[PDB]
Amino acid sequence: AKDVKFGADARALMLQGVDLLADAVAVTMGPKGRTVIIEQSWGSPKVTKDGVTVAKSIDLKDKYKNIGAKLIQDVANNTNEEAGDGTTTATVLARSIAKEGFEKISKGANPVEIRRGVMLAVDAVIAELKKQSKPVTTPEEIAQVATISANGDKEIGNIISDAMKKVGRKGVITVKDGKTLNDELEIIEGMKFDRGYISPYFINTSKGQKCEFQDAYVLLSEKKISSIQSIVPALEIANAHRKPLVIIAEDVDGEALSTLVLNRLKVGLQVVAVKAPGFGDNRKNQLKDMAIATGGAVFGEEGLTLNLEDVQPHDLGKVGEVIVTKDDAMLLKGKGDKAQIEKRIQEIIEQLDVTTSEYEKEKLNERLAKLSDGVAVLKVGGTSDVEVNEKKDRVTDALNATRAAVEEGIVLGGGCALLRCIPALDSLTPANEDQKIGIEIIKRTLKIPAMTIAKNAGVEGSLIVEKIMQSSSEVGYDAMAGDFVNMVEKGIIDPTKVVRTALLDAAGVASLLTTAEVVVTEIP
Amino acid sequence: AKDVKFGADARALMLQGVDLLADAVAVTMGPKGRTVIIEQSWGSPKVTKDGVTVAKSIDLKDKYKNIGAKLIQDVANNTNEEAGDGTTTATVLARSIAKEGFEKISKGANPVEIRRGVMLAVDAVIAELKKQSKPVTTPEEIAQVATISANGDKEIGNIISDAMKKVGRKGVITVKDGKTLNDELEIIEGMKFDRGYISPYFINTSKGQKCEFQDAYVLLSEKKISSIQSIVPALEIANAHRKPLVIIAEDVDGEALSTLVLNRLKVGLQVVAVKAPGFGDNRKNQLKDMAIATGGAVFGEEGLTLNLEDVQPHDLGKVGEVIVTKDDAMLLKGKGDKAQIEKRIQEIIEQLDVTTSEYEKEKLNERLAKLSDGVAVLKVGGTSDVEVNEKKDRVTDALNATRAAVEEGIVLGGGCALLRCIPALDSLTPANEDQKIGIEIIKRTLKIPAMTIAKNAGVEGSLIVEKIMQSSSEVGYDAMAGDFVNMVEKGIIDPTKVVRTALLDAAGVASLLTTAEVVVTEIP
Amino acid sequence: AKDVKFGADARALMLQGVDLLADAVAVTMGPKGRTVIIEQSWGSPKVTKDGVTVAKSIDLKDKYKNIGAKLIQDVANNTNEEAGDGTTTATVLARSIAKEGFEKISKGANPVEIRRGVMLAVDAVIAELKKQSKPVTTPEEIAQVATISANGDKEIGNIISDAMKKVGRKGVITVKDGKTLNDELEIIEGMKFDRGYISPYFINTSKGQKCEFQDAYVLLSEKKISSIQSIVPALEIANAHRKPLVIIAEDVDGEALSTLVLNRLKVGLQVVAVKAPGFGDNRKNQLKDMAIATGGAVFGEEGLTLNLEDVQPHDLGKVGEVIVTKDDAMLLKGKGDKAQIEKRIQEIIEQLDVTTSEYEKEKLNERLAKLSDGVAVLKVGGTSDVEVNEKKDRVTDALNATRAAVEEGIVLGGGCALLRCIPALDSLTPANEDQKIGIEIIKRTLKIPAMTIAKNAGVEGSLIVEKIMQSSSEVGYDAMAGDFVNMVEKGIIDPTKVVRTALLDAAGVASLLTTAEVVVTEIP
Repeated sequence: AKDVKFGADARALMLQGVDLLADAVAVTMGPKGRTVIIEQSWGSPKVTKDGVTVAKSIDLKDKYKNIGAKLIQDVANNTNEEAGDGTTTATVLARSIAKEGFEKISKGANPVEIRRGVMLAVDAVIAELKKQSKPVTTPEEIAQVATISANGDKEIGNIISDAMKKVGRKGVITVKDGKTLNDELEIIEGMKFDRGYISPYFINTSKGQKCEFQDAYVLLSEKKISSIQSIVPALEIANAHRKPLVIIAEDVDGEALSTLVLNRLKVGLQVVAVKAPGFGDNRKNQLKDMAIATGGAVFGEEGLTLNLEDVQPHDLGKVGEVIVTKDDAMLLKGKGDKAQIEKRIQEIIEQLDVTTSEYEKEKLNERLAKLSDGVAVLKVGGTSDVEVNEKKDRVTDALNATRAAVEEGIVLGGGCALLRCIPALDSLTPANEDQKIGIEIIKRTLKIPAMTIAKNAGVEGSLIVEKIMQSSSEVGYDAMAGDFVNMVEKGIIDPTKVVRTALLDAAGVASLLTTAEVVVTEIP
Repeated sequence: AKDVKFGADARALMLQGVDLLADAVAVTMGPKGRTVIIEQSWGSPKVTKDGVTVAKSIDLKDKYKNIGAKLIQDVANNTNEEAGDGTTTATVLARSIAKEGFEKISKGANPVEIRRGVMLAVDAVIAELKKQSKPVTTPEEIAQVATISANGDKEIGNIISDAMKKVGRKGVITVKDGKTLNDELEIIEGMKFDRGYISPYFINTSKGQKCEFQDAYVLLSEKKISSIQSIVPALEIANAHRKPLVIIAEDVDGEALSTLVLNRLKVGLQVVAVKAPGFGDNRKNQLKDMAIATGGAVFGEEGLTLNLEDVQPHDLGKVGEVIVTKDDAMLLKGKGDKAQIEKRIQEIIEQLDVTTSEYEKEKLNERLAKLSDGVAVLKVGGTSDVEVNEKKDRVTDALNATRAAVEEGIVLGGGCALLRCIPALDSLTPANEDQKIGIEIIKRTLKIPAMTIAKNAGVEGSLIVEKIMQSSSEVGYDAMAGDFVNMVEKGIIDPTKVVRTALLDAAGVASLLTTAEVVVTEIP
Repeated sequence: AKDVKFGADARALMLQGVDLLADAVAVTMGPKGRTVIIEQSWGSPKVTKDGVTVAKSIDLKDKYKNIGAKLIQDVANNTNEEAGDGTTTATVLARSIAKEGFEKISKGANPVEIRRGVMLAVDAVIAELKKQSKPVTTPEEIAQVATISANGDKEIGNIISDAMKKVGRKGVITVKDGKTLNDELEIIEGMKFDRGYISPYFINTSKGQKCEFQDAYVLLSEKKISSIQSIVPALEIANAHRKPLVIIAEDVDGEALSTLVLNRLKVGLQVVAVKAPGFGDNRKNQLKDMAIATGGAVFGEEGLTLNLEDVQPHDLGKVGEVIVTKDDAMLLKGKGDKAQIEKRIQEIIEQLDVTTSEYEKEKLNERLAKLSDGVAVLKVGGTSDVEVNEKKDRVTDALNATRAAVEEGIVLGGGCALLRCIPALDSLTPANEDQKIGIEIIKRTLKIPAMTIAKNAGVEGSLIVEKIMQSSSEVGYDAMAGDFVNMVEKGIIDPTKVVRTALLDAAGVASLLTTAEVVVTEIP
């Protein structure tokens, strides 16, 4: 069956669901957040203080309150960019916008004009943030930001800055467990292509739901899986030789997905299937470049007429470690970078020298970097594995924060980045009264992050937000210290990218919640 | 589904659960505790008077009262250090702290400042205990403490003191069943590595959930299990030869865990898998030392390129008895201590003579002790097995208490160790009023252990705790005698380690119960 | 789940359960007891007048009333010593003590002091009984007691006395079915070792849950079962030859228990596994003596290096009949008492002649008796099997009563043995008022046995117990006759051992019921 609710009733039930979820995730705001205890099916309760886990583990009995809580949890789950606290701010802002918009709609207003006003002013506050963003360009600035994001550690900051300097800013830096007493940095010959899992069941490591094979071959074909019969002979090589296979192809269809998943689930396979690197003639060029660097040969459609049905291990590319995420992939070491990598780099340089268009030239530059630059492996050391594992987690978080900072900038932390945009953007001209109402809604919501951090660190946040407003453009409120200390000098900063993405996602989900007119639920 | 409670409601339900569990375990306090009858599924009821079993066997229907009772039972279960009455004191202190903190929070106070005050004063009382600890250094003192901890027996005390003197203080002493009319002490060539079970289903002995094999080989490899195919050929040697195998490797992954557990559960295997001794280059050095002492050869990654896939019984190390706990492991006898142990001890001595760093030097000293010192086997005799078994249990308890005393010290027993710290630590300066409230909470809780022992031995404990406060620093209250007898002279002492650990664990769990703001429960 | 009750509530529910069970068993007191009809699943109701069956067949719906009724039934079941009416008296005394102690605790008193007073005076009444016990030493006295215990029969008394005289007092006397018109006594060469079943499923005879094999070999090994593979080849001999095997070893582990039980349950095995005779070097010496007498050879660990894995029927000891109880075992006839029994008896005599210690000397004497003395088989005859079976039961009961009398003594019957101890033990000095209360409780309970027999034989027992108190030390109350006849002269006597054991067990179980403070029950 299907129960259909209309307008105000559906909007109220969804708002109640998001209210519950947003409160449960609001308790995790600020550097002084309070823990939340979530039960586990087997074992002791899990004590967490991060909004992502809360949002993922908050279920609702009602199907409308649940349609709202998953509508807020969907945004929390789409944050697979390892963003730092970009799911708590988004959820709190979304709940505030949705609640106030619904309240004002109930008092009489056009749900579409409200959304127009909200989006105008969200765009005006994303321009203000881009204006206020302080760039992070020099190695000294990069080191300072890395130290700030590494919980104050100086070794972590120095080792992140050195890795970035040596392998290029926004370069391919990967943290790995090390067997030494102290951290060390090394550079090896590999490349990361932007294509991850095809199904979530390929994971081979609990940590980060990642999939790793220390030494294995890769199957490069430019034709997507069309029949299961294609896969069967290839896996026979993986069984015959000790080194398993890694499948990188144009695409994978449902039949291949089911076959691989079912075979892995019981027999215990160690082979993965991932989509090819990019699209267009450039997708084929990069696939051939990967085969050339790895010593392989494309087994898809070609004039040479080489097929993957007939297994030929004379040309099976061995890469060593191969780490593939739900969104990324990496071939760390290259076999054949002795004969096939010099010729191909020279060929790419020659094609660049005959550049005809910017787009093709840019893709050629990308290929050249992919092939020549390699990747920097960051080894973290310690006295014991548990200490090493904790340090690895910390350095990975610091690296992600530093990369986010390097891509855009660093704005005042503690929720003041948004709070500083209120007074500067009173110049907007809403078209109708309802657009002005939406602008007012957004103006009021920008305070909520700072209000929540202070309600989680201090006793009252209204006075704190008033003081921050009346203070100088560089003064905020250090929740840890409890004093209005210079925000940027004291090293309380958040990447511009995180705040921008959180603000945009909250606006989008709140627009969905405020515009939705009909909800179709399955009766239980 | 998931029902989410917030703040006071969740805190009250968890407090009720811990109240129930803490009462049931409070009835077991003092040397005059009262028995508690717990039903059994099959057979007669079990009559026990120890807090550990009570805590393990106390289940709650409510899921919030249960989230609190398992939160208190989790601390009781993490006591796998054979601690004596370090689970009853911890539970009672935790319940007192949680109840009073919740009551004062309800009257209005900041849950975080209360925790800060509690932790400041718990740290001040752990410093006071370390100050008041009387060392246990000389063999005469060790013998006196052993006699006190052996229920007053002098033979047990003498045999424990002799074993400690002969095999080094905090040395490797293991009690075993003996086939003689009286106790005897012998020293043999073995070593205990600090790595126990990988899953709880490897147990082979009901007593202490331990796993023993009188004579078996050990499989030493420096590469953790990567495929099940590795295990299969190794077990074939165990089947072919009468002596089974013992697997000590870098680590064991889920696939190997499942394979071994399922094969053992039905076929009746007698092989164990345990993690390697330590981490770093030292982990490999100690693994090679174990192989050299046992006559084996490391089958993990090496330049020699020796693998465990090809079974080679010419180099299978036979150890004799092998006893592995959930947290420990022991290779009691060594085959090849005739040719491979002299060379290796000389090599370790030479490397020590060329010591470059303290950490490496300390690890070299540890290896030297492991190899040369051996272990002392303590045999307990008696007229019949049941008498021998009871004496073995008693001597094991006395040995554990003596080792705890030798590691730190011996403070007044009967709950007066903590009670003596109240008057001496009124000098703390809490930062806010709430921190003073927390200090007062801790000041009041320190009495509760002595109050409970007297409520379990006498009629009222308030007057007893007042008298102990007003009496001299050496006078307490002997619950057995019912007179304020000199505590230390009358042999009522508790290890400093036990009181310290109980006090720290109670503070931690009470902090969890007082800070927890949200509880996520699965609806039934 | 687990529902936990505390103090008075749990004590009241358990007291109600024991009240029900103790009434149902109280109706079976005295020689004039009244029958109780208990339903059977299939067939006609069973009409019984013995407390043991009542107690075993009394189940309670409540889980607390049941925790008390099984707490009283546990003592009734632990009476596997074939004690005569030592389960009815124990139950009635336990109920009286528990009820009065609980009532006085409710009025305000320390449950521990009450127990101390109860135990002091129970010890004072066990000393008084040992003082009043009249010895049974001469053959005439033994015959008189046997006639009294055989329901007055003189043939039974004479045949029991003759067997005891010929095979030594407390000697190995076993009653067996005979194929003659009248009873006959014979002496054969066998020995009974004090080790019975390892699991209750080895029973092969409904009567007395005993297990018998008329002619079978015995497997003697000094190493307990370590693997199932050990058992398999041994049973193959039992299958090949018509005579089955009997397994006597150091011990049997769970795997062997399960294997043997499951194989027996379906295939219909006729082999038993029993623990070895005693412990220590004496356990091995007696096992070797058994092998030498039976013609066997120990197959456990030895310098000869003889194992039981290789079946060798040249040295399989044949014993003839082999009767093993849950607590006892017997090898009635010996093959090889022609060559291996003279040498071994001479060896034991020589070792005795070189006696060095009393304990070793006593064990040598025990071995000498075991080997030389043999056992006396008591054959009971009759016209038909049913008559023979009834006479066998009667003579077995008389023999057990006579042995109990010979071990300690014979005190006045009809419940006056305890009743005579009240006036003589008013001299105790309880330490506190509560200890005096406990002494009063015990003083009042000692009447309850005589009070119950008279309430089961006469109309009122208060006047009867008053008259017995005011009468002479030899006068009691014959319930059958209904006259205050000389108790000892009229042949109304009970063994001192039975009264002592009943009094001790009742005190212990009542102490458990009065001290228990917490009860943990599984919710249904």
